[PDB]
Amino acid sequence: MREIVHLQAGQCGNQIGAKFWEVISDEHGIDPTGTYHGDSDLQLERINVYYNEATGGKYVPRAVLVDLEPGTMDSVRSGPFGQIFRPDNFVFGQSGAGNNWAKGHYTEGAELVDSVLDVVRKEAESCDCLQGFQLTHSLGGGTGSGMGTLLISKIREEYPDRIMNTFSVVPSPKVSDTVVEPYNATLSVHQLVENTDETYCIDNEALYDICFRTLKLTTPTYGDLNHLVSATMSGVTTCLRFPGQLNADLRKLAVNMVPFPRLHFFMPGFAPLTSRGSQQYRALTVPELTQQMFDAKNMMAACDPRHGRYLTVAAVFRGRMSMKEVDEQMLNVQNKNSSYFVEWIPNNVKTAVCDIPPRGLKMSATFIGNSTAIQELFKRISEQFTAMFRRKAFLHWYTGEGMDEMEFTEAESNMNDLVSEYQQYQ
Amino acid sequence: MREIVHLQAGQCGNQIGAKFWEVISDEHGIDPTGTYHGDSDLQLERINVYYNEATGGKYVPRAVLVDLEPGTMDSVRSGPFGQIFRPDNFVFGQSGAGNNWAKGHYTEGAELVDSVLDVVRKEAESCDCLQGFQLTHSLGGGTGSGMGTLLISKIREEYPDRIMNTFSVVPSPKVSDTVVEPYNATLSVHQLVENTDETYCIDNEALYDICFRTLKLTTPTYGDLNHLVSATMSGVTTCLRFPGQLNADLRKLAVNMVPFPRLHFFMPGFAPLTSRGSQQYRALTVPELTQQMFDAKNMMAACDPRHGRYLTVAAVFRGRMSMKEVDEQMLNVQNKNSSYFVEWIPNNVKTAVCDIPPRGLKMSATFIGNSTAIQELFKRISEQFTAMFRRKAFLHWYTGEGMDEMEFTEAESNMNDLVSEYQQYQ
Amino acid sequence: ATNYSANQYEKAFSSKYLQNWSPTKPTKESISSHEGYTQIIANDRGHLLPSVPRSKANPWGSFMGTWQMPLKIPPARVTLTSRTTAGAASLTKWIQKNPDLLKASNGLCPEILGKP
Amino acid sequence: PFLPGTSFKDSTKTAFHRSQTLSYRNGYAIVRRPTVGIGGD
Amino acid sequence: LPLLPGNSFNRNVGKEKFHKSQHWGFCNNVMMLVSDEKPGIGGEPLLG
Amino acid sequence: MRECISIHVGQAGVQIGNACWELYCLEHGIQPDGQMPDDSFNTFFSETGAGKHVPRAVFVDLEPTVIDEVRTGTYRQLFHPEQLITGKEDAANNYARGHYTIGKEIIDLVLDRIRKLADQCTGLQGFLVFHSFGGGTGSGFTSLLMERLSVDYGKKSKLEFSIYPAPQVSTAVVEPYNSILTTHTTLEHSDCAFMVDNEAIYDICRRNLDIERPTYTNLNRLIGQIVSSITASLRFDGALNVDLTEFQTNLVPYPRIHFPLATYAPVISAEKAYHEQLSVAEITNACFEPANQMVKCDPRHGKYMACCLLYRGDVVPKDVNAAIATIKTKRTIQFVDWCPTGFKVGINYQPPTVVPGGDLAKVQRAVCMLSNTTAIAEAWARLDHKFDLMYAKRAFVHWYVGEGMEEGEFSEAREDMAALEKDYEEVGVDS
Ligand SMILES: Nc1nc2c(ncn2[C@@H]2O[C@H](COP(=O)(O)OP(=O)(O)OP(=O)(O)O)[C@@H](O)[C@H]2O)c(=O)[nH]1
Ligand SMILES: Nc1nc2c(ncn2[C@@H]2O[C@H](COP(=O)(O)OP(=O)(O)O)[C@@H](O)[C@H]2O)c(=O)[nH]1
Ligand SMILES: Nc1nc2c(ncn2[C@@H]2O[C@H](COP(=O)(O)OP(=O)(O)O)[C@@H](O)[C@H]2O)c(=O)[nH]1
Ligand SMILES: [Mg+2]
Repeated sequence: MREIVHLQAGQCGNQIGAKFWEVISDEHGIDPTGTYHGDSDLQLERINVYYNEATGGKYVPRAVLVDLEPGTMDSVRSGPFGQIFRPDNFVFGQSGAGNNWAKGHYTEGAELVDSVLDVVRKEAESCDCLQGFQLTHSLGGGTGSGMGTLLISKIREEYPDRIMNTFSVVPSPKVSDTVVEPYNATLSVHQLVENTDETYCIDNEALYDICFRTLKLTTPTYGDLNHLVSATMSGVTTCLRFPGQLNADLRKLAVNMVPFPRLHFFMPGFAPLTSRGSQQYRALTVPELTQQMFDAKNMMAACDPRHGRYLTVAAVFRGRMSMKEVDEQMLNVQNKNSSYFVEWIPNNVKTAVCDIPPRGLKMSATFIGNSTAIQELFKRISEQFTAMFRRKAFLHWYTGEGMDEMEFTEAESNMNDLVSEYQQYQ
Repeated sequence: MREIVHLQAGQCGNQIGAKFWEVISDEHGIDPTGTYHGDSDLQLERINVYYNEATGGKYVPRAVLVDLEPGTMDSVRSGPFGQIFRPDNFVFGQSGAGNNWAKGHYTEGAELVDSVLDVVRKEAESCDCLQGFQLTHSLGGGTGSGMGTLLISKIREEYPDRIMNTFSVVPSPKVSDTVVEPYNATLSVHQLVENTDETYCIDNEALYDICFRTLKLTTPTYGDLNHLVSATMSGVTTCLRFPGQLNADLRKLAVNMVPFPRLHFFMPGFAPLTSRGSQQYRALTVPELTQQMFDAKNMMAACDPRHGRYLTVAAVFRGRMSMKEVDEQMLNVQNKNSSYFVEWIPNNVKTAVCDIPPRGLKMSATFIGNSTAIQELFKRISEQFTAMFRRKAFLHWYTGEGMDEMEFTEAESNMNDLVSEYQQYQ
Repeated sequence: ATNYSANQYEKAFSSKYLQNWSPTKPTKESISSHEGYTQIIANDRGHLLPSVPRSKANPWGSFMGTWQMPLKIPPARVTLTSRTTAGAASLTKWIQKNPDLLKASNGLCPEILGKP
Repeated sequence: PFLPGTSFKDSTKTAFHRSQTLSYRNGYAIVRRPTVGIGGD
Repeated sequence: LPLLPGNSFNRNVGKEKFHKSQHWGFCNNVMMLVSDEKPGIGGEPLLG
Repeated sequence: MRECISIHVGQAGVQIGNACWELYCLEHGIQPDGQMPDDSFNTFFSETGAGKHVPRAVFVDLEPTVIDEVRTGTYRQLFHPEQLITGKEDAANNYARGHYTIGKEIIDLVLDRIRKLADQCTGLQGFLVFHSFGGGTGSGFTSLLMERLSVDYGKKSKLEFSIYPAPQVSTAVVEPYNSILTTHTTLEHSDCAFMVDNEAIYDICRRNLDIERPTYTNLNRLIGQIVSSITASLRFDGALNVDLTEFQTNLVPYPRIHFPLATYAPVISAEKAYHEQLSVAEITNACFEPANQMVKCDPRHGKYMACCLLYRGDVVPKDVNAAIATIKTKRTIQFVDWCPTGFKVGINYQPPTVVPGGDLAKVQRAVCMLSNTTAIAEAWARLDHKFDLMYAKRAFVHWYVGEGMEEGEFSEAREDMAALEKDYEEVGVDS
């Protein structure tokens, strides 16, 4: 009954949003035409969270699609689930950013934010009790990171007492897609720390590790990569849509999960991921879920928690599930791992259980983790940022849009202050 | 019992009046022959408002058509519904105007009003209790705005205690169909200030923009533009012909808007305009219908209400529905936009309901609004009238027709005071 | 002469939205409010009165043809970000050297941004 | 079911032409109904 | 299509001969319809 | 609606465009009559409602003997009649003739036609200009073309494809004079400028495609495949798109650094295509190989300072990342210290198409690399050497002075890129 308004920005944000709306529609039994074709009654008890009513029992998603290049727009519309989105929700300009945060934030994205804020207000004021907003974008590009942070800074001023989740694809450690990526990522993280309630870091190299070692696939296309993260997003908010024995929505998690307002950078992970051959040799049981959940291989970011300390841990279980084994297993890992957990907070683990499992699966779980080990992601792109900035390179494409050179110095000084307060809370 | 005498003027008035009489003939069930072929008795309850009685059960409209050239009257008669009008109601002339306001008001217009007043008086004396008059014309020409204000002046003296509504097409900021259109507009507005009960401002920018942004028509014809106006001007007076829960006469819609006699310029709008291919997605409820009324993109005048303050608002509804679901929405828009509604008066939204909806539709509404954004239209005309009158441009088409230059200084000095008086109430 | 914004449909009537990729004539965002009537400043034929100030520009226009443009046309994208204090000075001097091209009706208008 | 490993389909395709269902006409952004899919299908 | 705003189409998609009859004119200095037997636009009769 | 205007100036630009537009018609299924037997063609062709398609390109030249083959050849009906601009007398291997005397009477008509194609476009990505440095029209009239296009259009992308003068073999004597004086105009009025030279493509066709004697017909096909590989992300659906604005930003770090190198891989005959597999790793090391460069310069002396990879066909992103991780660990390949992430990738689905009579084979996957190096500094030390060696005794200068330019431009054009040569080492020295 507490609605969530979905926001997509950029090419990556629309390719991750198309698969996200495919897995939710399959979960609630919504066919690509728009009607409902299911077998249970609990699917329609809480469906207004993501869907709006229409004439004749048709359901439309509560999502907006923003991109400076309408090239990804046509691929989404021509897909298997492209006729379910509202045709007025597509917002698009004429010229792309071209992997430039300056163009996406100040020059090209400035005349499109007013046109898209009308549609955001139209979807938000039609909700009786709006829970909050949700944004899918990547820091890899110019319109996902450029006007994605512009939309964040206008939403926070208009709706201050709300919640807002960001699923940001932070740059890869080994091979990066963009040469000017340290400029786009440093200037966007600085915009994220004062204007976001919860942030999740998703790494493509971590997604490559899952599909190669844990899942044992040979052709991991981007559809298979986007299916893993869409399962995480549905599993985070499963207590809102489906009844359970211990319920926990987004505000319930973030209170237990964020000790200080500068500590909102999490790391997700999906528990029941098995290979084809390994399926015949494994029984799904509660210790098996909590053993694969805490594994550093399974986690969806390029930071090893063995090098750091677990600050706070969240777990959201699904399916008809016991309670003693749930409490026993996440106590045993805390007692065994005496050094990986901080000592000035007792019982770092927060528990939530949902009753309805995903289709074809008996049990499932989702992991949210706050660690000091995520600061090595920030240090890696900060040293690359300072390596490019000393020689004054690649930034005549930045100061030629009006931006001064003092913005980079304050963006790094905020970022070195951000890594320095992760260290003394370790 | 209460009858409305319709008046047309000019090329624009004749092509907007032929479409209006076609729409309300279909609303009341009148064939192009002139007889009655309908479905329900309640279409004969109040049919004398717009029709007369003839021998053999024929219904003729109570309208008069004036022009200086029979070229538009040739096209009206040859049209689809041109055979219903009385052949004696056509009052034409021998010589054209030329978008010369001086020609239509002084030289040729003096010899035609004594023939027009012979016809409108015959249509007015037959009514037992006449309600009011209507006038549809354009301010960009020499016939609708030149001769049409003589009918404004002369009818007012003969029938002082009557309500006079004008549907005036104000000049456009970017179309500019006439070079001398600020000369005709300034002199016509100066007459409409003290000699007109209600004024409805219609702009061709807003008529084009509504039909593209909302209705999504690739090729709009002027017949389609007239249909939007005809649906609006038939929904304003819908309570006189159909019985409802809370009726509203034209006098009812005059009392609850204008607080002072010099402030009667309005901004129309029509609610249920839905897209051609998006009626599958939309949900037809009065909260969705209300937010389409108050949207600034649905206005029929090229002036943003956000730049000014809402003085008073009328909202006449149509269709069978509930009353608290209407009154709650009027309360909600007032208590959320405290900066757009004027502070020295509360309760500035008047609401009304009619029972019978338009044909093929469930619910409908018509927005009328007194705003301070009308001063933006007048000050845009004033700066174009000043810039052309400084350099004595096109004055030999006016001074040679028998008027002094002091009248040009009078009209702007009346209108500059009107702009300044609108500003002090904001 | 002067364009005027529709103030809600202005996005629909911009240059690149109407498929015109060259730089634009400006748009009057705000409107000044006058008061009273206006004094008349010209003759019946269109001559200006002896007492009104007159601009000293060309009464026919400032269009510059093919054979009248400078031989070394300065560029339209000028950023002095990573250049030396002598090279950037040379570029801005080359920009300043021809005032005729900057104020013309065609008018290549460079935007000098940054510091060396 | 709907799992990452299980979800795969054979790609029996040759042409990957991209349609233009979102465009601009006059001064407005038009949303054409998709009358054809990817590759003229 | 019950005459809703936007639910109408032109009748001149491929028509030619867009003439117009002079229905209205002067005869002996009084205003009359000079002839009832005049065609509509291109020569077609006017609805009976 | 992502449309690009092609400019083909000079004999080289026209003859490149004959093979390039032959490739485009087969790629979208267009007969030479201009009609059909999807709207992916909309970026190059304009739909006339009768069913005809008209390219959005102009063919401009100063002599009639190169375009009158087009007006009578097998594509005489596809092209618009008024898009083939023809002069009367050529520049005759001169810069001053093509700049001050002969380039100015046609610059009215060329900018008239470009304005009409720009009005037709609903979204414009940039202009593609094809010319050769050693010619007369490509030297002179293109300098006016970029200078006037900056006046009319402010910040629109100007991608350029140039036939760079080969080091040891060339077909002109005053060719270094023509090529010094085009840099000075194109430093500030050009956005990006890929270079190829005819000598390096001669070595590629001799060793790889087992053909001994190529002509200009089967070198223009190789150039057409490179232009098709760049634009294929705009045309066809891909898993990761790249626009024209992207690698403009990604290859130019400084205002004087806009000279990237274009290479293509694999390029093999049909007999060897049976016998070699073509994996993603095997095609990503061929473009890095100095023997497969399409510019006659060894990048081992220099260092890679930006890169761009464009992939076509059956390609998997996982094997792309494994290939790039492999090429980063080679000590022969050297990058600058201020560019740690020096790569940019793009993926398209549709494999390259084959034309009848072509020398290439039907291959499922291919790559096109745009690499910016420091090793051009030796390619300008040589070209400044041979310009100097004939400027010392002031040879052929009475031909340039007598057409409308003074002697001071020669000292200006030499001094400007001499300072640029000190600029390349200044960027190249690590911290
Ligand atoms: N790669 C390639 N280069 C060509 C081709 N045709 C001509 N060229 C180049 O063009 C140069 C000679 O200049 P042209 O283009 O023929 O002549 P121009 O540019 O029109 O100038 P003018 O000689 O004055 O007419 C040679 O050095 C060649 O490298 C071609 O088909 N392919
Ligand atoms: N996980 C995932 N990542 C993607 C997908 N598509 C693109 N990306 C990533 O997004 C980055 C480039 O983003 P980009 O398209 O330039 O963003 P934009 O320009 O703002 O639209 C690359 O590093 C890709 O790895 C996808 O479908 N899934
Ligand atoms: N909305 C609308 N405006 C019209 C129509 N016909 C004409 N106009 C407007 O009327 C103006 C010209 O009016 P004109 O013919 O000179 O009026 P007249 O001289 O009084 O007959 C133009 O600016 C048009 O925009 C119509 O059918 N609908
Ligand atoms: Mg030539």
